[PDB]
Amino acid sequence: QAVQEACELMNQGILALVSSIGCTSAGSLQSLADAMHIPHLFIQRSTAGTPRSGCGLTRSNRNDDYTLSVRPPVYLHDVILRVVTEYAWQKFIIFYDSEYDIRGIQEFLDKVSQQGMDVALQKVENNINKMITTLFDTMRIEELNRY
Amino acid sequence: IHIGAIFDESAKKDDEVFRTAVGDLNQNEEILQTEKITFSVTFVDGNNPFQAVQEACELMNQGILALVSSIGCTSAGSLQSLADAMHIPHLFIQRSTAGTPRSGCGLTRSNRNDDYTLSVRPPVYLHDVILRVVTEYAWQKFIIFYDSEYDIRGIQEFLDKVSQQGMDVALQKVENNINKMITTLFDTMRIEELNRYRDTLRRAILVMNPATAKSFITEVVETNLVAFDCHWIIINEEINDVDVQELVRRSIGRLTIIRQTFPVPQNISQRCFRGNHRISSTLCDPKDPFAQNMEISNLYIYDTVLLLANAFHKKLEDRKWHSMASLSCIRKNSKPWQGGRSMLETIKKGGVSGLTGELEFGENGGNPNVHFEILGTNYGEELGRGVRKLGCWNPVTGLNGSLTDKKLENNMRGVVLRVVTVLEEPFVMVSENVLGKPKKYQGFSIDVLDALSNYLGFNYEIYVAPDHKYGSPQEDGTWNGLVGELVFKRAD
Repeated sequence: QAVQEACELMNQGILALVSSIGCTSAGSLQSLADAMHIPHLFIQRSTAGTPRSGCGLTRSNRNDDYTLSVRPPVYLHDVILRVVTEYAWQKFIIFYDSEYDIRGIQEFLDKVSQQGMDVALQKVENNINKMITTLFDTMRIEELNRY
Repeated sequence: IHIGAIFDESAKKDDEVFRTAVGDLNQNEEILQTEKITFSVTFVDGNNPFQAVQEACELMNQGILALVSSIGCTSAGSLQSLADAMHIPHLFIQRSTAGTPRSGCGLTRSNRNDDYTLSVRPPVYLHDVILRVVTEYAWQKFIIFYDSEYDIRGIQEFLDKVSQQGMDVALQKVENNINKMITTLFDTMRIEELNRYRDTLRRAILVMNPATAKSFITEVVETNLVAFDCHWIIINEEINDVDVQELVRRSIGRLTIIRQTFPVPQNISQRCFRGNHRISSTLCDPKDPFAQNMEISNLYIYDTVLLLANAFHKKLEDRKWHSMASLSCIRKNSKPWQGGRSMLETIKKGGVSGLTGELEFGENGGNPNVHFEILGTNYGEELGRGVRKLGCWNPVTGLNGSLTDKKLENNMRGVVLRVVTVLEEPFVMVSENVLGKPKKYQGFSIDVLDALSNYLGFNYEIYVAPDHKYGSPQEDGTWNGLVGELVFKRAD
């Protein structure tokens, strides 16, 4: 539908196409600009305020890309890493909300692996009380104290 | 009858097996008796979703009962949201880079419509296998290595549950050039950091395509990052017996190899038929060396065309048959076809006993019928790099068997063993006889023998040594007495 509207905008005639949209459609509008060669100014958005991850979508290497990604590439991993590094941490748990495109942790974990720190990673459910009582259903005292 | 088929220039094996499946199914005696399956030949750059949409729209202009594709997730999603505008059924045979473990595409696709895409390969369920394997080994620390192609949204729920197990993890990107990666890790890390990395590699999980896994394992061996001082796990759907035996050749330490299995006739030679239904031995018999060189997407394509043939036959049997609509895209006449949704329903309620077993779809349109098989290394003096089936996993039963029985044991339950004894109070006494034969025994030695027989479950055949003496050597090399019966091996 976003591609169909962009094509109707091209039928109206435009110098460039803006979007403010999710990756799921952003890559299709990119493929449209890859066929139509109309510029595509892409602004990314995310649900529920969940942190942003680069779309990383499968797009051709054979041709120039008309996508102008206005929100920047993922820098967040070094921002995490500087804080994790300064406090002399050796063990931590990552948490993410149920909507997170968890791929934004990737190079952070790659750089912590070179430091070797102990990691854990977990979803936080939309019912946190149900999740924590699922801990009581799934952990012993020894598990809960290691947690 | 007409079907849309779309493939990447690298996915030609799927077109070739679509043609092979049409070649078999046009010879079927009972399914589509009056009809033939057909498609218009097409190839695209799988990384140009607009070209794929353009071809799918041209196929739906030609008119099709369903669309089939095997293509990258952005293209598959563009075909999905096209089917959301067209209501033509889309059947998606997922593939991944070199066979990297199959995370789903898992698009945020709008809930405003029923999902007209049916994923013929099942949702992600490897994660609970990895969880139950780690729960067997109880690893207090381990590492996950995933390739740059794997979407960690597959291991996501495995990580979540391991967190709910309170056990530590490590992770790193395996780059497309393992040689550059590992030489960088040697040349640039601190000495203690490299020791931590090697020690962390002693408990490790591979989540990468076979060619990349084979590279990582080989480079680890040539560099000797770790050796037999490790326990490793490898899991994928695509691990044929040749790739099993090559991973057993390349891998090191004690290894778990976890691979898909299917609801099919257990004996391989039976799998080529389902009564009057018949399949070519070029596909159905993975005892054929060529069939061992198939890719599993071949099987899912074949089962997809079988499914569509049976759905069309059911639509004929239902007398629901009607002439196809002609549809168009990005035009003010563009609207969906109700007959497309009717075929979607006929596929979703329909099903077939394919080479991947019974093929059907859940409420979300994923195939539910996942199963896994577990092999592993069993080193032994008869075997060297021995291998045996350690178990299986499915969500119905969890892990079948155990990964940790150590080895085969000489456990003696139900064995019959021949025993010799001699009298001495309170060590050994005899208290009943029949036909000149001792029959009942007691005393501390016999009490210990009774405890042994009770726990180990073997039955004894005690006799008193026939010369009753405690044994002494004869000069001819024979032995008498209690010892003699053992030296002669008359008693065990």
